Amino acid sequence: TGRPTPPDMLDGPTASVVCGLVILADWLVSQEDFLLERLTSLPADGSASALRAHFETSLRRIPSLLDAAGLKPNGLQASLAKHLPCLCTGPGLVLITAPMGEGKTEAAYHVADLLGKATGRPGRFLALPTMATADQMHTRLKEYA
DNA sequence: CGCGGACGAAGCCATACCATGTGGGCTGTCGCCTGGA
Ligand SMILES: [Fe+3]
Repeated sequence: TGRPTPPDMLDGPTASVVCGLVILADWLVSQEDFLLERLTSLPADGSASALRAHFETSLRRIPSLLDAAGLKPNGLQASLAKHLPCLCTGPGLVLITAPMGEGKTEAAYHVADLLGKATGRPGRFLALPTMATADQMHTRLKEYA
């Protein structure tokens, strides 16, 4: 791995998220074939050369599984889009309370995505307490992004 | 009218097949008669 240095400190949450990372990679390469796939160029010995090679071949193509697995505006919108670009300095939360069916969605992904750029993470996630809303806005809201 | 005895009102509950070794305690026998010590 290149003999990394020791980190002077760590905290719980960091260890939790990176634990999700490690278990993710484990389950990742874990899948069956794989296994059978590369089950042809087995290492003959354990010297640094052969292990460097095998590790280097996984580095050659791991993204295979990655992509193979799939991984007139209203007043409110004008006021948030108007003044909010000054307040968007970093991580926080925006609680929006708009009338039913008025279009709170537009301001939701507008500000949500501007702030996503402010924090630097493209993907998002919406939790809805129904079932048909997922299957409807899944497409309704996908072809514009 | 004054009252005995009996019940009921709840707070409670609880994703990376296999094994056993142990012991010991109770019973009475003759050939009889003469001779010598
Ligand atoms: Fe593993």
